[PDB]
Amino acid sequence: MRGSHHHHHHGSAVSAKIEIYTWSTCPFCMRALALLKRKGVEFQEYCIDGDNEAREAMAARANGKRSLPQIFIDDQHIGGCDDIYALDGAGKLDRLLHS
Repeated sequence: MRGSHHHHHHGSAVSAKIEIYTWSTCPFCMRALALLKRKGVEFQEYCIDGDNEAREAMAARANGKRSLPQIFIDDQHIGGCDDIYALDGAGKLDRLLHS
């Protein structure tokens, strides 16, 4: 396989699992999406507009919270828009993303 390949016992390649539950038109969700997009990271958005079943699935993972958005990185609950911005302002978010 021609190319410039990195080796460090990675095995099968996998990357940060980044998830965000949103309503598309929530201004807090929009602000959080903008931050993740500006980082350039690959991520999954669960847009749950009008979907109560999905909100209950979200609350089950997010400490019972139904507020939006809810963000997870590598299966760890990070919190909402304020939480991710606070992490970035503290110089801690890139390391979680990771780098």
